[PDB]
Amino acid sequence: HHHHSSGLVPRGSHMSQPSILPKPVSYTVGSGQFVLTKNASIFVAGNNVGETDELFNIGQALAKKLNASTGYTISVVKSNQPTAGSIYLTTVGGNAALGNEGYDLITTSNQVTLTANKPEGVFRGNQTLLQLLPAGIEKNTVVSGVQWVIPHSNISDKPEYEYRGLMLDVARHFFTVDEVKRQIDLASQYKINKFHMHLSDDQGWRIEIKSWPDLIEIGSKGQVGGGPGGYYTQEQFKDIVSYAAERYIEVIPEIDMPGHTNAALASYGELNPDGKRKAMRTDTAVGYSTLMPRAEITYQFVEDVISELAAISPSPYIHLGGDESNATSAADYDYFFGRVTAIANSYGKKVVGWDPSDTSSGATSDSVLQNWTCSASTGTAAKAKGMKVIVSPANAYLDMKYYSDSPIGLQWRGFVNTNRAYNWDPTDCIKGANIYGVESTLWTETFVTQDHLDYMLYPKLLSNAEVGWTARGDRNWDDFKERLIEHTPRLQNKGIKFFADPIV
Ligand SMILES: CC(=O)N[C@H]1/C(=N/OC(=O)Nc2ccccc2)O[C@H](CO)[C@H](O)[C@@H]1O
Repeated sequence: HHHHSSGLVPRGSHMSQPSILPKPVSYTVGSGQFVLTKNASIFVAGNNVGETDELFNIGQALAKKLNASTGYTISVVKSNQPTAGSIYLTTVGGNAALGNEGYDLITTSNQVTLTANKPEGVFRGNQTLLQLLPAGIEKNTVVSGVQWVIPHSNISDKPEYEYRGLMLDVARHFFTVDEVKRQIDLASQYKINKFHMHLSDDQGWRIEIKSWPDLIEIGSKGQVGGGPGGYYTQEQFKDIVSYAAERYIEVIPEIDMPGHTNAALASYGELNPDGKRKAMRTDTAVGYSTLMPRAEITYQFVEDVISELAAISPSPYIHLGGDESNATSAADYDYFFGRVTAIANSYGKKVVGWDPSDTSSGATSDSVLQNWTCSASTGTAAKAKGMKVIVSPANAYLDMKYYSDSPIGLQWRGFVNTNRAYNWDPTDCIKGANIYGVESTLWTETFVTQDHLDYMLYPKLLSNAEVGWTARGDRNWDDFKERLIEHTPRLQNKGIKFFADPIV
């Protein structure tokens, strides 16, 4: 047999017809169609009144999206007796083999029925439902001249990996609550279910800590390149968490330590050996900063930060970073990371950390390794200790330029086009591990505007999202590429300022 790899498309990027991404476990189409009309209602029914109430909220979220593009005023009804023309969302009789996020979605001429095990699965299935309707449905303003049809179809679906995440770096350049919510919303439509906020680094500190107010008064006042920076109040952070929770997205906050800490060191002189505040940094160097690993004030500082963050962050996880502590000795790093893990655990939080944090003698089997290095030796400790692993290989470093000539992005992991972001498997990064899942990391050294974020995340994130959701056996670039071409108008309709990748 004859095989080939993909080159660029001749004559430039290519960038009744559903466009499901990520690819579902099964999808068949039959004769006939459902028509969504102005008289449609969404019916919801759970196994008890509390569950029905939860489904009702999910239903209203779906109605909101449908109403924006159709111009209808679809409303939601608590009833298990849907009427012809209805969408019906239910958890009664879900197929347990599909798990928490799985669902069946069967569209007949008279009715759309989404059957899941849990409300979470209904929400994930609704993302598929939106992709079954015609291009135009994802507009934020009313679209005329499009019949709102869904082909008779049968879908069953569940994720391959439990953790399918996006990290946004808000330290290097700041992004507003509105901007963050928008990225969470867009990502949720592709079944991303985790959002990791990199809230602190050398160039900025972005979360209000009431006990150490100069982290904001001093530490938040800049960013890479000398812009004004910004921060989230604790109320704003709670609002982001709430918005994510409505999309069944867990928010994992990161306070990077003991490295990547210049903003803290610039805020409080007492965190430095000489007692003086560091000058703020607006460059892009990494690796040079460190907390004092053998001073108790360091651990008081960390405890205060963790106490306040834990109080406002419902995720069972806090990310304590641990990357590039090049001004910290191996012995001091081992000791430091063990100490801060104990602090986090005492406040009821399990610790996530970048490699080599798994090597700390103070880690537990409940700690999680975020494996970004993806070398043969990375995560040897994690594996031995039974720690879950989240992979972030080169193919998930979405801040990498698509090509040599990309106008934004870095390139220390090489270029990452839409094909490279697709053509990998989590087992490529690490062998013999309990792989919890994948996280796409959007570092922001070179991204200043919302348009920059859109350009680098789309279509790259779509590739990563499919790697997280769709089983390896059913992933195929030639297939995905053609599906992505078909999906393009939907990106445009959403107002995403995507890159029209010439490999698509
Ligand atoms: C865990 C992690 O990602 N840490 C930092 C970095 N780590 O980047 C490098 O180590 N770069 C590098 C390595 C060798 C040669 C030249 C650059 O990459 C990112 C940009 O992609 C951000 O700067 C992160 O703060």
